[PDB]
Amino acid sequence: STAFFFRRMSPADKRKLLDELRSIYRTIVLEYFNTDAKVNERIDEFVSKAFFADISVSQVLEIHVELMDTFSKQLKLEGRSEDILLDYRLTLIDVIAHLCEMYRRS
Amino acid sequence: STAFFFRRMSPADKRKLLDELRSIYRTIVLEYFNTDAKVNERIDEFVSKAFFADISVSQVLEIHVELMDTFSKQLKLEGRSEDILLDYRLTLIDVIAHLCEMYRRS
Repeated sequence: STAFFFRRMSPADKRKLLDELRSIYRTIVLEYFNTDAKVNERIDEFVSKAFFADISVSQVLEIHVELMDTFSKQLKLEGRSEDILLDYRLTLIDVIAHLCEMYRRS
Repeated sequence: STAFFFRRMSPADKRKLLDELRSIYRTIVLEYFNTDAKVNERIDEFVSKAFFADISVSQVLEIHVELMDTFSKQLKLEGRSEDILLDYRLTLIDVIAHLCEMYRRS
């Protein structure tokens, strides 16, 4: 069980890892729904690092919500224009599903 | 690893188990967003049975999509009225997240 080993080796201060995971999740969102982009590689990278870091599913959702807020602020979305982001609920399911399958298949 | 044991013991024909999982997921959807209902108990029941049955995350998504289709047919939803169902994407995240945490914490 590499999960066991990664849990054993995971640092008390996960802030740097969380920063890296945020950065990867940003690229996933930017690349999702888009053809010709390999969001598949980026999702694998996120899942691999999340598994390595032994973060909780709550922390994954937290990263997603942080990024949705960030994009809203960056694009100056007001009121109902925030709805352009709603389809990224599919991105979140995709990421959590792939993390679940990582834990299930090893 | 009970996951190991459940995989070992899981039947080749999972049709009866899938039927039971569909029935539970139906009650989850009906109870979700609703206060005074303990959808928490029903979600735990689904996750427990999914773990026991060793079904894939694809099969969980398949059950969700089957049920959304069923509710649409039962309520005679046409066109844009199907959008009343979109908030159940949150239900699906909730269920897959809880399944992921089941694999992660044991």
